[PDB]
Amino acid sequence: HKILHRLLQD
Amino acid sequence: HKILHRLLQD
Amino acid sequence: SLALSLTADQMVSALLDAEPPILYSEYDRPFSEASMMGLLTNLADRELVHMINWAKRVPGFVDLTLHDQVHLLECAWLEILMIGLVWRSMEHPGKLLFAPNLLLDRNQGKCVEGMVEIFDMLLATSSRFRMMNLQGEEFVCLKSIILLNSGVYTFDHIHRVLDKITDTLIHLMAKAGLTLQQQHQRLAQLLLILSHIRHMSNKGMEHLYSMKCKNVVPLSDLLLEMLDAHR
Amino acid sequence: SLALSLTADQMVSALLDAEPPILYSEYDPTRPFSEASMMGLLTNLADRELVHMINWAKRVPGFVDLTLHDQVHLLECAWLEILMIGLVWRSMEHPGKLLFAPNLLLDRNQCVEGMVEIFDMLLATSSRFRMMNLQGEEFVCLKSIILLNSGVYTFKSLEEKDHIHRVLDKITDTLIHLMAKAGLTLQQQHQRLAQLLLILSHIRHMSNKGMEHLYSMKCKNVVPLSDLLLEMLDAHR
Ligand SMILES: C[C@]12CC[C@@H]3c4ccc(O)cc4CC[C@H]3[C@@H]1C/C(=C\c1ccccc1)C2=O
Ligand SMILES: C[C@]12CC[C@@H]3c4ccc(O)cc4CC[C@H]3[C@@H]1C/C(=C\c1ccccc1)C2=O
Repeated sequence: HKILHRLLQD
Repeated sequence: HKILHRLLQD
Repeated sequence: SLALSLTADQMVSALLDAEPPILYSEYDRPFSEASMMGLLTNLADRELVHMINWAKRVPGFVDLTLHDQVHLLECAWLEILMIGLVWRSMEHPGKLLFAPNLLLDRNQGKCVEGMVEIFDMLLATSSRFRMMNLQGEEFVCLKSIILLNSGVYTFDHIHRVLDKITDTLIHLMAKAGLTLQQQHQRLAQLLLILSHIRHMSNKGMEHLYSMKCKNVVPLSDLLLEMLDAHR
Repeated sequence: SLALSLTADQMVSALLDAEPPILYSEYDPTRPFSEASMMGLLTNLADRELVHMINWAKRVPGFVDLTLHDQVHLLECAWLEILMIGLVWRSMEHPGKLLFAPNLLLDRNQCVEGMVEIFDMLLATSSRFRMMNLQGEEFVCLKSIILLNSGVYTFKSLEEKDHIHRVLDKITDTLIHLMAKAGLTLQQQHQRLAQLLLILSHIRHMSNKGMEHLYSMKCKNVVPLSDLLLEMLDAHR
């Protein structure tokens, strides 16, 4: 959900 | 001036 | 400067002797949350007086200009209170021993807005010390380090004294029987905890300001002047 | 669970290989300076560095072994600290100056409001590193320490906490390994080790003040803040 979350998830 | 000054000198 | 000529044992003994006393809170139930802020601030104010006499007994601190002493104490006084609180809360898991007659838990934090978070952090630091089995001799070194270090990059003798205390900390671990590897690891662990105590102190000053701006909780002029120094 | 199996040298090379690049600002010596524009330059730079930091974090040994939720928390606590230590590291050979970017080098005659105290504090940290003659190998260790340490005590099955501490210990070993390799005596190694970690307290302190000013900048709604920056900022409140 968070941008940091998505980037980390990528 | 400063309470701290007095306490440090005492 | 006499400080640098001290042996490690001499450093420890001088620091243990300088230990301020454990003060008591006012007596008499559930806490109002201006009742509680009153008790705490009153306790912090009386402790500050003893802290200033402890500080003068920390080897090398007297060798400083009055203005440099003022700066270090103004910078570190909340950190120093906190590590004291954390220290005497060790043997009381889940509890913060502000005073022998003032033992609080996380629950009682909710009384004050944004007090639960520091309670948790303080409690976290305490258990961390507990699981590290922090010795009183290591504690007095850590508290001295805070006093000299926290305000130092906001100004050379001090660094020489800081090394001295580092020497003492390592000396204390070698005597406790720790291997070489375990010695620098434990040193590192302890000093990293100081970053968090710094963090807790900064969050602490924030709430003190907004508590002052509300003028509901009585603050002593001394406390106010210490608070002003961070602004 | 690789991180604990790395030799000290492999730790260093791994960290050195993961080093993010030095980005450029959009500073124009043509365009007249203003508090607003200059701050927009710094927050723009910071935003772009953040993207590299996130991908650099994933290459820090042990970090990927953490839950996604823990990774998020650690970066939210440490990002500005990591920007700040990166800043003072590349500013070392510029006494009195802060190298935000190769084309943005500030002497802190900048001026802008409320930021004086830090340029001074960042400069003090930078000069401090210079006097200690900090090495790049020691630097990347410090940076990794900040990533893992800054968020550890605000993070219950707890062995993620233990694993992180195990990694931190491993990095401590790597720092000593380097200092011994540089010819330092045992006493000297411990002292240098302590000196380095104590500076992290000041970096923590600088970062705390950092978040404070960032909040005010947001509420004053003049200097543009990116969506990622605003989300990190919300994390700290
Ligand atoms: C400053 C403080 C009140 C005094 C507390 C205290 C008193 C005596 C002592 O020996 C130790 C301490 C440590 C904590 C001090 C309180 C911190 C605080 C507010 C606060 C709120 C949120 C987060 C952090 C601090 C406070 O308001
Ligand atoms: C956050 C910051 C702007 C961005 C700065 C930055 C940018 C890139 C980079 O690589 C490093 C840094 C580090 C400093 C950052 C500035 C800190 C700040 C305000 C401020 C004001 C007073 C005290 C501390 C921080 C700021 O407003």
